[PDB]
Amino acid sequence: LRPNPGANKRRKRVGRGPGSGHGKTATRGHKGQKSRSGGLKDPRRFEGGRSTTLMRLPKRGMQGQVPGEIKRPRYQGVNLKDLARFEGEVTPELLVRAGLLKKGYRLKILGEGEAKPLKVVAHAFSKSALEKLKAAGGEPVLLEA
Amino acid sequence: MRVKMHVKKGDTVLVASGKYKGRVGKVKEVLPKKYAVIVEGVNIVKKAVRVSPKYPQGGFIEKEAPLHASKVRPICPACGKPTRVRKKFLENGKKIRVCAKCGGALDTEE
RNA sequence: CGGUGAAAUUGAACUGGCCGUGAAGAUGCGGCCUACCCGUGGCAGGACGAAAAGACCCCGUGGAGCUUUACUGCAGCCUG
RNA sequence: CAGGCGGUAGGGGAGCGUUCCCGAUGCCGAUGAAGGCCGACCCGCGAGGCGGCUGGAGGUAAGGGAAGUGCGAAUGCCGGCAUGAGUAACGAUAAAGAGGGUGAGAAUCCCUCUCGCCGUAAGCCCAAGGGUUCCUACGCAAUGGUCGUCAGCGUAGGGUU
RNA sequence: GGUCAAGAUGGUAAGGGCCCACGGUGGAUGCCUCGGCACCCGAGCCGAUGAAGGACGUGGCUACCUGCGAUAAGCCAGGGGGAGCCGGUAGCGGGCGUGGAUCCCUGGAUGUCCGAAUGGGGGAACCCGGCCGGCGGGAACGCCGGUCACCGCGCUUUUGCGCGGGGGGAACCUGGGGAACUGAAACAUCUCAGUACCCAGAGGAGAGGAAAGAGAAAUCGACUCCCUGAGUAGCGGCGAGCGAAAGGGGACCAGCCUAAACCGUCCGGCUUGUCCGGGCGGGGUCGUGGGGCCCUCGGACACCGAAUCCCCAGCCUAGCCGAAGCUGUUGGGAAGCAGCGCCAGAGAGGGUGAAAGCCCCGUAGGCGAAAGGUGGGGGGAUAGGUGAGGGUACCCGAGUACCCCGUGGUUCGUGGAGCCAUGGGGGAAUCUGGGCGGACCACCGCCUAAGGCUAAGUACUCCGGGUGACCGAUAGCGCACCAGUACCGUGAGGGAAAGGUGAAAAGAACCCCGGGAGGGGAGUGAAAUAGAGCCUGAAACCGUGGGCUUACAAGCAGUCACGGCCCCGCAAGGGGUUGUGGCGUGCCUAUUGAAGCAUGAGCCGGCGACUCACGGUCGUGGGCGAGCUUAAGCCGUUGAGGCGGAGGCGUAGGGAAACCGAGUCCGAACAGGGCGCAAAGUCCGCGGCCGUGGACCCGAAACCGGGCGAGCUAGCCCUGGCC
Repeated sequence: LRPNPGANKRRKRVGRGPGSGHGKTATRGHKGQKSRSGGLKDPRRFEGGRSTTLMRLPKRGMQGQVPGEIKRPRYQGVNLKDLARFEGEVTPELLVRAGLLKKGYRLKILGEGEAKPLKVVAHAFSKSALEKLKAAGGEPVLLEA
Repeated sequence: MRVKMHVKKGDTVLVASGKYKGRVGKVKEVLPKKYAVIVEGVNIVKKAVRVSPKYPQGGFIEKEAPLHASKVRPICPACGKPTRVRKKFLENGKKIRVCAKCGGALDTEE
């Protein structure tokens, strides 16, 4: 019976009509009622087409794969891991499958600060990966179908 | 005050009223409880007709409205009405029992 | 005189002429000349009189009705 | 101390009532809910209290939430009420005047007496289509373009085989 | 005191102007409802035993609203039920009933005439007819009556006996056929869209519904509906735009069959032997066999989609109880202020003359109950019919698959364009069979087509119940109660208004002007400025009285000043009223621009227009940085929230890609651009804000669909008359 919205929250701009005294809202006739006019963009659309193109995604719906999920040895070792075996499987918490564009696809070796690899078998190890993987101390592996 | 009722010809009390002096309930409807306690009317200073004396002004005015009347009165006045325990083969006897009691036995009085 | 008892148009108006003036044809703003209160039966000038958001127009990459060997098809005819 | 403060379009800020939702119904109230009617304390305002009259029962907020909402104004929408107007108008230039009568009142009903216009129709007739009414008896506040004790008007009853 | 010359001021309204009092017509309207509307559950078929839907009837005395229909305010029987009823009329004039009367329900009976109508016709609701019965004056007449389409449907070819349908229905529903606008700011591909609408038809819900499927993992496994799947994959004057599918999360989870010659059986066949035809079957393919020969076989658990029957049949409408106060008291009132005493697994609400747990209410408390009409459950029985192993020459689910063009689907608009689907011509395979993944070819894989049946989970709303930061009589259904009727239109078709007197009728005897209305009194009563259109009852406009004011005056208005009146006043002074004067072009819209002579504007009153859903997007108020949770399952007066972890957004990105990767594509180039740079977002809200949706609001020419009319008018046809 008291806690009114703290700061501002509550209705901030449902400003009614056009002006305390006066009122009318905008320009001249060009924007009447049935006036949801030249929408998004006129000459901007000209641009839109304005150019040949080199990106063609043809008559279809069934592409292959080579799973590009950006994973980071940095989140890993900085503070959420097990320096030898984690595997795609163990990466749930990992913020490299817990987002959206390929959750379950493939975890690559964002080899960065300090070493730059992966000491846990898997798939996605930058070349830089293979190398600092070998330095950091890791057993990486990669079986198929 | 519905398809169901309170007392009938009965004999009862006037709480919120002007009389309280209970007495003969000459008639009581089914829906509008409309009941006449023969306890407060008028004259309708009649037609001027020979319907009433050629020189008229009806007398017995008695349409009893309000329902704050304290129906039923055993050796007890204001009391609700019980129901049954049957007791006998085929026994409704929704007689009135509370504190004192009265059921309007078909005898000595209604 | 008596019985009767409507109808558009219109801010409200108590609304002279002037010479002037003003968006450029004014009772209503300027300076000035006459002229009190009211009403009837008339006379048509103004108040752009009423009347209908001009059928003159323009304008609206508006509509609709012919048309023509404009554009595309439909019909029916002719035809492997 | 600056220092500024005409100012639509338009952009920013900040308040106003307004009917509902909690209203953690507080209740207030027949010594009145409410809307109303009037008023030289409150508000920089949108509003406020408060006083007085009406008026018959509601109404509601301390704090916050929800919105068919605040309107001259759109030849607007619906309902009133005005205006020329007590002038224009009464539906045909086929005219009517009297006497007595009945009546609460009769230019405007009834008889009867003078009189004009139809007559080739303002004739009768069948039919159509109307479908009450026709009659007889009461009545007129509505209706006839005022009348009106008259009616094809209102009330009732009977009426065509 | 009188005469004359001069000057200055005064009152005197027919009406009008501002102010005050008091009326009237007008209904705002505050509140108030047996009335809507919104969501959710319940419910979901009517009809020839001629229905839905109406015409004319009856109520002693009734136009009408009612219910019945000719046995007509109803008769019968059973279920229910407490003592009153002869519906809304209360009035008249008569009644039935505690030897369950009014009435609530379930099954009863005639059940007028119309309406599918059907015995025939016909402008429906009215006129005709043929058969047996009857009565009357017999025959002729004429009534009750039972009687007599049509359809296709199967049965005895002769019953033409015995069935079926048809006729409806607010919305949902399947297929049949199927359109312009508007967008694409033109517009012809395109678009709205397979949308509106005409139709046919099965239902109570149909729809679809056991795979020549998916999809590529050596995977799934009916069909339907929800969330997600991307609005990506993509379709395209690649433009406006349009836009999937497997999977995953969820819900709901039966699967079952027939001709399929072979068997034999059989009857008809033709014509006889050994072909076809049609009945019984075993076979009667579920994810593949089925049949016929040889051998191992085999001697009790399975119910349907109602197989089916009996039940606690859920209800239908009637049921029942059921908690505790009185004294006082201010009041016309109290249920109120006050006193003490009271209930509570039931302080949900309404109702009893102003606001009660203990007063009215058969409610929340809990419980109740029936011999009819409906079944899921739980279980039984009824159980058709399913339910083995190898061997062997094979014959045994469709008449067209398939391929040419002509077309439909589909996220496909013509394309390299696949699969299903059909209009033309071609024109076959039995499990080495044949369509399907990749136009197509070589593979593997997939499924088993060209028959059949149905449940269960999303839709829909006529009808019932309930709840509403959903409405109050101009909003709500237009419609709150003799509104889908008044009334306009030819028909099609359009389509109002009017809610409240009061607490209860005690609503007005009676006297008085009057033809009447209506007007003064008496009584009403708490009021009648509560008096019958009669609550609250304001603005507008017209009225009766009072104050100031007004006849040498030129001005929207006004209004600053002041002076004369009159007013409350203690004075201060405050009111209203103005004559003298100063200065003052009225407001809205669209205008370079308005006094307008440009416009809107008649006056009052109530209505009267920047929203909602998402997408988003930027802000900013709030939770953790990885942050947040749909569809559901579950607990839920209050119904209490909890859980549900298919996801989408982040978390490097760079590229047409191959990919590489914090690096990177160009590239043979150490030169640039996307960065690296986290400088964490992610979610909830509130809000400026676009995109789609009618998105400030009402506004047009018109285009398109389906119907409506020749008593419209011109024509033509038939048929009288008149000149």
